[PDB]
Amino acid sequence: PPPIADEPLTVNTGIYLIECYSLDDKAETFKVNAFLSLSWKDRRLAFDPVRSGVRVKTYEPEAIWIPEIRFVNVENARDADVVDISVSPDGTVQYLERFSARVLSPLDFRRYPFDSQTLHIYLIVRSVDTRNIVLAVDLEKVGKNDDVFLTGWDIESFTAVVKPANFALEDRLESKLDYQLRISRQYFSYIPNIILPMLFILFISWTAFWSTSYEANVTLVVSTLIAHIAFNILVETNLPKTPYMTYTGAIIFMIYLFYFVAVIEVTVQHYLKVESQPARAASITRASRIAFPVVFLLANIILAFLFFGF
Amino acid sequence: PPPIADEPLTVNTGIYLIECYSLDDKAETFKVNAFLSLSWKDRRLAFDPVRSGVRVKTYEPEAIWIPEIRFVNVENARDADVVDISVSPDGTVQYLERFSARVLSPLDFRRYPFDSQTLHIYLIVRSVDTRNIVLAVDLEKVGKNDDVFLTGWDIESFTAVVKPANFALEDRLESKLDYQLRISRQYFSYIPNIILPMLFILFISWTAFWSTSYEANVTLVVSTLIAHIAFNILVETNLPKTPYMTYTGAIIFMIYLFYFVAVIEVTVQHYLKVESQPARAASITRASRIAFPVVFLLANIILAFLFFGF
Amino acid sequence: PPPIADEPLTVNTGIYLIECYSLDDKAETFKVNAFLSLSWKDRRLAFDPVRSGVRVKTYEPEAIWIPEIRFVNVENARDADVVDISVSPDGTVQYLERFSARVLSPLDFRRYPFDSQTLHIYLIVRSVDTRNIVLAVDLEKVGKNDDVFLTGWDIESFTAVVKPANFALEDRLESKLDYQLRISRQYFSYIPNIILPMLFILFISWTAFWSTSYEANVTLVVSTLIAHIAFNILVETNLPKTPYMTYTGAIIFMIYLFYFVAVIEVTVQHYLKVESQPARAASITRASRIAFPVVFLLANIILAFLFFGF
Amino acid sequence: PPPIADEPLTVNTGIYLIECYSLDDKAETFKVNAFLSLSWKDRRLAFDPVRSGVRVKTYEPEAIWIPEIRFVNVENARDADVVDISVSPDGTVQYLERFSARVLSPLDFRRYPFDSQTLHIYLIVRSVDTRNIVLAVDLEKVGKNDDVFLTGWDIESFTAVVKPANFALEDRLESKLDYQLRISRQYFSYIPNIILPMLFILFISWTAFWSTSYEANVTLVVSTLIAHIAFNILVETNLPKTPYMTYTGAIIFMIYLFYFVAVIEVTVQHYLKVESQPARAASITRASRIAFPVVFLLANIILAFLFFGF
Amino acid sequence: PPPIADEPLTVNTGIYLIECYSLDDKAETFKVNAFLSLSWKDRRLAFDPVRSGVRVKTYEPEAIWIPEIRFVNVENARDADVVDISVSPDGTVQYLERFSARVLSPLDFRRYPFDSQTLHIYLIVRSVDTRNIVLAVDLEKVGKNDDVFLTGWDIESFTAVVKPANFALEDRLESKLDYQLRISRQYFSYIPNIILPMLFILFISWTAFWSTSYEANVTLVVSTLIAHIAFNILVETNLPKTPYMTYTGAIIFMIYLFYFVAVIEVTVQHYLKVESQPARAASITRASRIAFPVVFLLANIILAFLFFGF
Ligand SMILES: [Sb+3]
Repeated sequence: PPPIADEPLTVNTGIYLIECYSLDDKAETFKVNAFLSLSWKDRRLAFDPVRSGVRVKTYEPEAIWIPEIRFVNVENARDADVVDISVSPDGTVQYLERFSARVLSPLDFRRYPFDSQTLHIYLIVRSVDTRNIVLAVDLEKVGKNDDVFLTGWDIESFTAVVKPANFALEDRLESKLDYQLRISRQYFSYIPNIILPMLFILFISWTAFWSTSYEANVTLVVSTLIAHIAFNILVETNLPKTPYMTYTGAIIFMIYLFYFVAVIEVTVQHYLKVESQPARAASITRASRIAFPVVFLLANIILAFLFFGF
Repeated sequence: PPPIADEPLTVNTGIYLIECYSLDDKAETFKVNAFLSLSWKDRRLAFDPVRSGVRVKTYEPEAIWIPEIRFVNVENARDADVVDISVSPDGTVQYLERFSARVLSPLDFRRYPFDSQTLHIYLIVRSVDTRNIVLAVDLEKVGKNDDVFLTGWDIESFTAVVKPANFALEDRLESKLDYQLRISRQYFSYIPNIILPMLFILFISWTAFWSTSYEANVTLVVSTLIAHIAFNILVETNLPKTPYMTYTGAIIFMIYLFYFVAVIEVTVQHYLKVESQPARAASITRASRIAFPVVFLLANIILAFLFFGF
Repeated sequence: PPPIADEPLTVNTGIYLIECYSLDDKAETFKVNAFLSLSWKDRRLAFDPVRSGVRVKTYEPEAIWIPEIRFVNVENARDADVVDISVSPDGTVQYLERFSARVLSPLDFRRYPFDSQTLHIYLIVRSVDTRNIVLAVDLEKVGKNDDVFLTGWDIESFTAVVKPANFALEDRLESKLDYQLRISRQYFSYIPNIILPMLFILFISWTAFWSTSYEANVTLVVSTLIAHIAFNILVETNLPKTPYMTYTGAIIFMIYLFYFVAVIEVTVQHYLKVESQPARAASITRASRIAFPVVFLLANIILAFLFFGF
Repeated sequence: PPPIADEPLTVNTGIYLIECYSLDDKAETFKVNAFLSLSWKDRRLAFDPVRSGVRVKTYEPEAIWIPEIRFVNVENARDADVVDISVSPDGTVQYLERFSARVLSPLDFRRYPFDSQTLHIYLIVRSVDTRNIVLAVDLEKVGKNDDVFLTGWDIESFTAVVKPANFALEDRLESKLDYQLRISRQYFSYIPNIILPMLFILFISWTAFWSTSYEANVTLVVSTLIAHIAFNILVETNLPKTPYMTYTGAIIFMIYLFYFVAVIEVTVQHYLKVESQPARAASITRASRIAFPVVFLLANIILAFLFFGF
Repeated sequence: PPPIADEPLTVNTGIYLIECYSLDDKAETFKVNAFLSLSWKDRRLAFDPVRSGVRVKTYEPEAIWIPEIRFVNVENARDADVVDISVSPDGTVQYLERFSARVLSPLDFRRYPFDSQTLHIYLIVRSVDTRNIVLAVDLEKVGKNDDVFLTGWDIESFTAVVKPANFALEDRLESKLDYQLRISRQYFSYIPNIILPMLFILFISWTAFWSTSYEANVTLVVSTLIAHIAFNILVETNLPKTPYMTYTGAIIFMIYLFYFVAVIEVTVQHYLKVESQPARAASITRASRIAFPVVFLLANIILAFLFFGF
């Protein structure tokens, strides 16, 4: 039983993030618990302040006509309990609920460990025989406590796109709003545990330049390459199957190379030292002690810049 | 209280994918949230446009007779909320819901990392004392936003099989429809992280051809073989127990061999170099430096072609 | 309000497997979705065909008296929706529901990778002041689509034990039926990934017979034993704590030995080659090159036969 | 509307285990499905046998006053369906339900792989204005089929503590009962898979006593120590964070030591064999070939006895 | 229908922990099952003791007006069943429920294995046209059995913040309370399994100071470094992505270094022993046998103190 308007009835929206959590990078989802504030002139139940009762009359959802506000990008039926329904005299209804639903916002891992994200909550609403436009009321949209959590992410700002997008979806215009959660990752735990340790092995790898023992130069370059995989695997796991290239997926791959050519070298510092030509061998090995680290620091300044600087 | 027809009452269906996600390869399932659009002539509640009310009359599900449309291949009771029920004058009912259920579609890992899939949604409907045929209305079946997600898969097309299949299931014909979601995997993250790294170790493995040290030739071929298993395990994990052979399950197995005979060789470059016959040894070892890589690139072109080319 | 019989009211049962899946070996459970067909003479609501209405009258569950059919071996309250209730003239009721419940059938891993299983569904029913016998109607018991899934198992036959077992449970006879799902495992993925690779290492292990280097004979027999554990671990994991012996638990254990005595040998090919008695050492080592593989192929023919052949 | 007694109304309880399963060692819980039998004199609905109806009158739960019997140690609301309610003439009510709830009983891993447990089910009941004492009726308490499962545990006996404990909990005495499930673990799968394999490596470890190669003595003692961890990890995983010491946690830790001092020795059989004093070295190494295995079998008889013998 | 007060109606709260469990460090949540006790003067249903019925009148929730007490930091709708509602004469209502909900309290891993935590439960309550203040009644707040579990944590005290915090949230003051659960971890299983074993390898690592074999000095320092990662990985897994530094994340990282410079040394005890200057080499190697262990015990006393002592 919808409110007999004379034009498209506006519905005023607003989300108050109460909790944020379980941002699942693999899954590309996160869970939010928050307030949903709605309002509208249903002149149909205006009510003679003085003439009866009091300032504002409290209804149960069965009584009033209420607008169906479905969240767009959610796994399941949004799981909300109702808090208060308070109809003003002029027929103005005041609705508040407290949902908890896991949202399906996408993320851009193009800078992986050093990436900033922009999450989305949605809210369409289909029309019947009056048109429905939704729109935000910014006093119930300052939704974000001073407690918003979201483990391992710094949260930058909860804001929203004022102008809705109105579709025509199956011979009935709907109206969709865009609630925006900006977050930067707390890269860091990534250095002491991945970036650094992954670098350290790479160096030890090429300790085997100042060495002439093939036995201990493979027991060297090779023993480390193994352990690199154990990082490539560690990382490739807590991350999804991107169709593009990660930053750390780059430097983690660019690494693979400086092990191959490391191995190349020790390998040939030998079919060139057993070929009685240690003239050369100890010339090459002497060289790699510079070639490698430089082209690395060079290729990192090349790579690094290729991702952030552009 | 079903609609007194004069023949098999047609029910018009239609799914609008709103969300796609959590495609579980191990499980052979995926979760979808989407619109379900139904319609039918229940001439029984036709209604004198002019004579009363308005263009179309809105009912609650309790009032009207509504067709039971169960999804066939679903783990649990499909989890749907109703959106709108709008009966036209001629007795034509307009139904719309927004379900979220995890579907059990099978997948063919015969090309694993480079595989395209065709997912299914179903919708039977049992007859009572009128027969029920279901069928698709293609304006509520363009179901797929420009946001359909499905992480790590490119989505090719959401379409459907117009002609239903009508069974006789327990002395009551049912009618089943076939909704088709075509997807190709975003192979790629598979290279920098599996294909390539898995190749690199194989090479270093057989660096130990240009070597005469047994100590460092096993510390070589063997140290890498280990690391191969650590890939075979990595891969065998995020994949199910196929009764057939995978592509990467092939090349990952074909790999096992070039390590065995690598080991064979270094092993015999020794009971043949200690047997004072380095004549031969340094003949064999010299050979494997070609035999191996070739028979590999050969067996890959043989294998690769055996899977894609046929 | 139960049907006033003159003797034990028979209830006619019948299950139509619609879906099978998530057979959990560790858990010893599996999930099934399927039809449950019941029937009984409640002469109490017979109904004058001609005199009123039609052929058969449709009731809702609240109206009729319906027999409580609880599934015996289930984790939780069986999760079923009702499909149709159709009372015949003579007072014969026709009931059909579509449950989805996870069953707790035990399995016998005595042949692990090569094992056939017999799963169970149950259905007791307690008596009140008439006795209740249950029994199967085999036209609603041909329950098994041509789609029954059950990943990684071949399904042999869904059948049922006609003669129920009638208990006396707490001063009230109940009646239990036995629905049987026979399945064989798709052993196979077990070879290319476990059986074979697990064998291959065992062989390389004892390459160190044709070797005199202790350094590379331990770097040999030992480096493989490690990798065996990595299989014993892989397998012991996707399997439960049996109080008896598995097949593969056998050959996986029998394996442990041929590494110990392998190690024994290389170990003594040395305190016997450094003791200037290479007379003996190169006699023993020469021997093991036969002793081992034979006693293995022998102990496998012994073991294998001890499990399947008996 | 509770029964107007003249003293504390006794309620007669009784549990019939139908199923047992998913005993979760990490979680310290297990799931049970079983019958719950209750009874009491509600003289208030006594009923003139001859004067009307029959022997016993069947009620629905809404009609009668029924005692709230909550299970004490359960994760969630016990999940039960009702089976039969049968009021005797003298006002004696006969109640039966069939719940399935996961119980939170603690376990004592002090003898881990060889441990016997005693599980608990509870049943309090709060008083109102008559006091409620609960108590067991041992004919509905022989609850345990000849099918009770509980994978990987032998089940010894389902019994119960006749005398309830009556509390005063918040100005209202409650009454709690103690249902006891005694189980012994099927240790065994623990030997062929853990105990034994974990021993075998320890031996090979100290094959490196009959060796003089440091290269192959570390490639020895060390290669095995790794593999021990892989057991310590395997075990530490399918087990909780005990504040006390396990048996196998002991012997698994006592093991760590015989590797350290093994390493200590090989290590010093060298800074003592390169120090031209092979006099000593080959005296120590000669010794450890007895010292170790003995002090182990000794420290095991010491340890083993310290756990079971006391 | 809320109670016509003359000022802000106080609601008296109180939680009785019945169960605690599944504290998820990664997730930063834990599950609790407990009593929730509420009360308030609804003078509106005062009731003439003598004049009718008895001492106190029992209602069902539909009858009375009951305050909506939502838990603040919870994943989902708190899952509670009602136990008793008992209105006193003066209009004083007595409410009791038994909820089971998983709470989202944060944790501070800054001392990881040796850390004490303070968990939170919340309970807001929104006002309508009377204001609502909540507040604790400490006789239903002694909530904690002598059975509170919480595996692997010692539980210190369940207490609560008497003075609520009253917000203005969306033109309606709410009132929030703070229930505090203090727990210390049972560090320990962390030693025999992590701390110790992680140390032991580090030592063996630098056995390779009393060695001159490069072959067995890399087969030494390197073989252990690998095994360290296998701890860094073990630990990094059962812990979340902190934006700060852990204790064990420190010492686990500080460890990485003493392997690098260990490797540095053995590496240079060689390009300095092959450079015919064993003068120096056996001077350095001689040194590291003190430098290392000291700077470690020093850097641990430095580190350890940097975390606990400050
Ligand atoms: Sb190794």
